[PDB]
Amino acid sequence: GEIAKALREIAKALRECAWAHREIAKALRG
Amino acid sequence: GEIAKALREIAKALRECAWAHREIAKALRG
Amino acid sequence: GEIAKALREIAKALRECAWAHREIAKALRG
Amino acid sequence: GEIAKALREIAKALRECAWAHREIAKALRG
Amino acid sequence: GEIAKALREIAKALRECAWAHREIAKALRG
Amino acid sequence: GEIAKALREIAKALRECAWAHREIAKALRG
Amino acid sequence: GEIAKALREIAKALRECAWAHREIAKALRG
Repeated sequence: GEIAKALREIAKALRECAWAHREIAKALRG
Repeated sequence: GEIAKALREIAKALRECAWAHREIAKALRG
Repeated sequence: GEIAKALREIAKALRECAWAHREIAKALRG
Repeated sequence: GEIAKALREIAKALRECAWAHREIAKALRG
Repeated sequence: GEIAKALREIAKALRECAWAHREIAKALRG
Repeated sequence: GEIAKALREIAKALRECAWAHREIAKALRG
Repeated sequence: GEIAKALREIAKALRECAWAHREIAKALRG
């Protein structure tokens, strides 16, 4: 369904956010 | 549908958020 | 519909968040 | 409806988050 | 309804996030 | 219901995020 | 259901976000 697909799109964007936050943690280390 | 379209706009905004967090990581590295 | 409108409000608020995160990146570089 | 009202509460909370992120940007500038 | 109640929990959690982001701004100023 | 339970898991995850942001505010203080 | 499954993906992505924010707090402390 279109609604399920859009919700999966939201999840994908949030996994993208998480990746970026992990990069921030690494940047602060260095 | 209007609900699906709005959910897709939520995902798009979160992709913007992810892009900015990646820029934050870059600013911290540099 | 009221549900669709509310979901669009959520998306707009997240677009505000993204703008603010971009400002944080700009502040860190500057 | 209760669902629409709850979704608007989510948007309002996210607008609060954006406000705080804007404050973080200003704090970093100074 | 259970769905509305859960959405309200989501909004409340985001209000917690906003409070914490405000504390982050305050810590940066101080 | 499965949908309500999933929404409550989203809320719980966001409360975890808030806890982490509170730790960030503390870390900046120290 | 597909909608419930997608909402659970959203929750899991937020749990990834929370882990990363904790790592950010740890990096700032150290």
